Amino acid sequence: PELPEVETVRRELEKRIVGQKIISIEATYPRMVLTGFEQLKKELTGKTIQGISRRGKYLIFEIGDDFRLISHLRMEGKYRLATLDAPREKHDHLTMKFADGQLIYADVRKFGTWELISTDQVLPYFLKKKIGPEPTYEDFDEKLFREKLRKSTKKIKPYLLEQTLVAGLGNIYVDEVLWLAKIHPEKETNQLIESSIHLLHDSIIEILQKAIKLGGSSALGSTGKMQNELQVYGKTGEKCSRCGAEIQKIKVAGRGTHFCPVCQQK
DNA sequence: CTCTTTTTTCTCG
DNA sequence: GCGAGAAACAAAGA
Ligand SMILES: [Zn+2]
Repeated sequence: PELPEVETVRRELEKRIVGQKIISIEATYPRMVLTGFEQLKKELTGKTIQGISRRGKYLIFEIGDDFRLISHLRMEGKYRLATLDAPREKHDHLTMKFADGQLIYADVRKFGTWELISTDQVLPYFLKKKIGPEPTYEDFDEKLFREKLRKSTKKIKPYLLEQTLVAGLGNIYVDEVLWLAKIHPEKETNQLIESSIHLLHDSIIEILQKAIKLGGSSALGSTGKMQNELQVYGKTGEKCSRCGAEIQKIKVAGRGTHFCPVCQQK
């Protein structure tokens, strides 16, 4: 789950669970609640879900007057809305039970996290994480982006993955964006010229907007269509749609990295 | 059997 | 401060 998938889950949850009173909460893996599971159970039992927001790849449940449950799905987390009599599945860890169904969180690798904080702690929480701007025309200012790139000698793919230039890209969309903007993932950012930075900035907004519209790439979220539009990620050895070269895969700062060697000149 | 592969945040030098 | 590497964890493939 990168930002488009997290947004897809957000929208689905907004439609289905807003207004629901939480009747009980149970955990088979309480250690993934970083603020303390029994504390969360005591605070949130009986409260009503008022909204669901998102910041970068983080989901934010708005519960009761002043609670915010910040949920990160990391690599494999999945939510589903199930009947109250639904059978347990192996990697289910937490559930919020409502009167007419339950929201279950599963995560094979156990990396995902829940943290309960108050409303007035949300903005500080994200400042402390140093998360950069949302990828929208309004919030993602190209001028600061350009200045940050000009001053760094980091490589472009790992710098984009830091979430500090702009929030929301992970391995799939970083590789897709760099192919679309014709930039090689190992390019040192201080080597990018103004026109390439402008194409990169717009391509980040466009590609994530597109992915959100198509319901993300593939429980909640499972209906996505963006996977059918990927041009490079997981396409090793297939032909680039623009130039016909084979897509290559290399390792860049520990991550699998897919690119077209003609279109993305080193 | 071993090794590699698949978001965030740490240690190490 | 930096980058390289790895850990947190589970499972599948070679
Ligand atoms: Zn190409």
